[PDB]
Amino acid sequence: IAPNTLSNSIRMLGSQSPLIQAYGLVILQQPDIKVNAMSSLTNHQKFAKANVREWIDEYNPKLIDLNQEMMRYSIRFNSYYSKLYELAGNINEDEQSKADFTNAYGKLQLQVQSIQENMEQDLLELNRFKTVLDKDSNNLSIKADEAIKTLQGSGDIVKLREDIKRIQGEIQAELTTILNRPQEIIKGSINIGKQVFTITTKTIDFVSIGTLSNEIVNAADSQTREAALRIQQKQKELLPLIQKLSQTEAEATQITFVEDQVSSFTELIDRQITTLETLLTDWKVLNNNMIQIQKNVEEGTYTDSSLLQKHFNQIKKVSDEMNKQTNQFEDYVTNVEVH
Repeated sequence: IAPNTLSNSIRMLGSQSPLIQAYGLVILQQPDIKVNAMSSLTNHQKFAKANVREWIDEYNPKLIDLNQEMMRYSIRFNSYYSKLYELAGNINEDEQSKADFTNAYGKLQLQVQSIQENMEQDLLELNRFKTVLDKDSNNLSIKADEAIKTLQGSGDIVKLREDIKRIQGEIQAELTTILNRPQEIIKGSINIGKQVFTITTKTIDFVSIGTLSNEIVNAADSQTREAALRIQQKQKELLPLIQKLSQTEAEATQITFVEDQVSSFTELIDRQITTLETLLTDWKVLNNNMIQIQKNVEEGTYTDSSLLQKHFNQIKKVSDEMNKQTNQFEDYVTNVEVH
């Protein structure tokens, strides 16, 4: 049993969370729109908003609950460690101690079992949502492409559209890189902004991730700061591209935003669900390993109790790291705020 059994999935589920909350609020806040060139657009947008709220109301808090469960397990385990380490060393010294260790260790394995089963249920329910969302986004992307091709007159609008999407993707990735870096103290803020463009008339709304907090923009960590500066620049690059597209065909802009916003959020949801699957795959390895220790104690394999103490310590190292990462998770979803 490696101290690294559970990799970095617990932490990453936390650090992924503020970006998902931001890209979600962008969808909620982009205004309800009708476009004659794509009459399905209104309904696709309806679905997108309802999906985001489903994630807020129903799904995201499963992840929060899981995390609390793994934290409380690690607290419990750590609280019993010294006495159970001592029992482990005495399993052959007296048949009653062997009883007492197998009883308590067994309860802790049951608790680990119980978290595994909650995880498994969570993931079944989360993949039902992922199925709907992934389909919704792809339907919308397909009808967007089709409406745009009807707008495009006599290569202009496609090129602009692509460049706007390219830059939005580069922003998304830089933001991810920021949230992936080691923060000693986990703190900051992502604000969502609204911009308006004027054509002839009429006005065009553009909601997006706007300003990042002082903690990020002036981070001591040069990779974080530099990534924050690049975001600032790319945000400004969007602005002539959007005016050009909008003045050429305004509905192409309004379609472009909705489809790009939903696709971002969808990508981030997918990645977070994948991260949970990896956590489950690894948690199963831990639990199995724990069950084998159990079986070998009962079958009498530990004729040398110090080898059981060595294995019990290995599990302590995993407990400690679980406590570390669940606390990080909690910090990310508490202290990196989104408005």
